[PDB]
Amino acid sequence: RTARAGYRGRALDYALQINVIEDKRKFDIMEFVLRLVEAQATHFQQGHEELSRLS
Amino acid sequence: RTARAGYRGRALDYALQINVIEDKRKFDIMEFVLRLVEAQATHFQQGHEELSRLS
Repeated sequence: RTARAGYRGRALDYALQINVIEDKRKFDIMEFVLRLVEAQATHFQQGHEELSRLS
Repeated sequence: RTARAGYRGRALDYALQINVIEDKRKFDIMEFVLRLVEAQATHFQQGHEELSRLS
């Protein structure tokens, strides 16, 4: 009885974290890419202002 | 009279040729630096040109 009830409470905590990992693997990697593309892009924006005057 | 004359003749050629390299040294290396920042201007502009699509 107590073994079965506890396996089931432990099951609820594994399940819920399996949903947390699934969104964490999406959002941490999506934010990473978007931060990198965003910060690369500004360096060209600012760059070209100056280097087109240098052209 | 041979030695002295033709040494004056040899001295003039040295004079001509040093006089060419003083003007020449500055231009060629300026040209080299021209071609350096040219390729940079050309690289930031290709990357600046699609910046709107990325944004």
